[PDB]
Amino acid sequence: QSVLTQPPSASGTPGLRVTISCSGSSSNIGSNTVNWYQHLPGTAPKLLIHSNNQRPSGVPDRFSGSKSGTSASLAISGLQSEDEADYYCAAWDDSLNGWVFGGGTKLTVLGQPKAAPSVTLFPPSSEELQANKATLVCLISDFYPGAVTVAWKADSSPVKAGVETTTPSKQSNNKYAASSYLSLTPEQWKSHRSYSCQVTHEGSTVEKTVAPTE
Amino acid sequence: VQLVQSGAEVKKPGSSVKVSCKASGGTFSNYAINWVRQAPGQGLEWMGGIIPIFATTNYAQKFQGRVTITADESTSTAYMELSSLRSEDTAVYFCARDKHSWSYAFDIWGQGTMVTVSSASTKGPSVFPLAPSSKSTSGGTAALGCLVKDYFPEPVTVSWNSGALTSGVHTFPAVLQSSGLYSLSSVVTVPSSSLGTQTYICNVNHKPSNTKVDKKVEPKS
Repeated sequence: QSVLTQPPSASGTPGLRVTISCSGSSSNIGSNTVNWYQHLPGTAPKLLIHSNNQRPSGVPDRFSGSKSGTSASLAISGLQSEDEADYYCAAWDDSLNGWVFGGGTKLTVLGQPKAAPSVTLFPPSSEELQANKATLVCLISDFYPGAVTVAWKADSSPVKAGVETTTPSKQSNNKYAASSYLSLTPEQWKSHRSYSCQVTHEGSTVEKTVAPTE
Repeated sequence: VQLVQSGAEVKKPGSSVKVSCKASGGTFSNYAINWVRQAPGQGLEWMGGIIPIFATTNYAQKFQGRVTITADESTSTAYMELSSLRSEDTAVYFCARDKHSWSYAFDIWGQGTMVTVSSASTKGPSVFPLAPSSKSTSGGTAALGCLVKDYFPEPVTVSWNSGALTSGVHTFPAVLQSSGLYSLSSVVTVPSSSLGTQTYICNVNHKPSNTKVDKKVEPKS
């Protein structure tokens, strides 16, 4: 666990304000300055605020920092979609004689329109079946918000065994993609009339069905 | 001044890894180099630091003599060595330079180095064609692709028709299976009218296993 406490999530409206808090103790925030970093996994963290409230050159005046007692806060005004990222506070800790980071806060900017997932389901290839395996591939794309649940069916019966699903990943167009794989034996594949992949997003379901080729 | 880190590492549990960080267009001067990691779905975690000119080091208590940080002033390169690797050590490792006038803030960061710790062994993928199927009948569109199955470690690259086909290509992030192996799929959205005449070949490269595979994707028959 992180020695500085931050809320795991925060959300704000485009053009408005959001505040991200950081709570510490007398040995860290109570005695030392606080720095803030913005991070998008896949790129290095970027310094936003140093020495409690100083902006490095290139950081817009929309970002401000403050410190009071054993707590610090980052305020973001005129929220832009580009501000969606993880925000971390950090301070030197005198008792540990080292740096401490907060657990980070994931900031969501509430502007974005909802988008239903596009679903493609592929049956096993004849080549894979000849190799004594059978993989059904369910590809899910262009959905927003970035969360889906996947349900597989053998004819009409639910199937939980042999299912591997990815976490959603942000696409170039800021919508999300995910995929789900169902591993079967050639016997199980050939024994049913069909298999289906059911994707549920914001309560609404999109289904695709595939069947063996005789 | 930029910080350039060494490439991705793939290690077995119990082994040791050494990551480098080279100052480019500058030196370490009297600044410190700090090491910070981020495990998947976790926050930033400080590991330790060094002030190269004074040879003083500081380490995070949670790493009890597992981390060693060193530097050589001659080539302006700092190193982090993490021993007795465990699955929990899989993470991106960053180096960063501190700035004393900015209350020791980390103003310059390296690009990061991915370290994967796994009991899996290198394996080239099995590539299977995904025969064209209807996508939109009204739009006259079809989806076809390739399944890149059971490989280790990441990454793989997929191209179509030796890079001549880019429009409508979507290569999905890989799934990491309970087996310890990865699988991904690459799908192309094409016109259904072209299927009887246009050739579709997926080219799969897996440099860690020195594997290069081509797979023709033809209409179902």
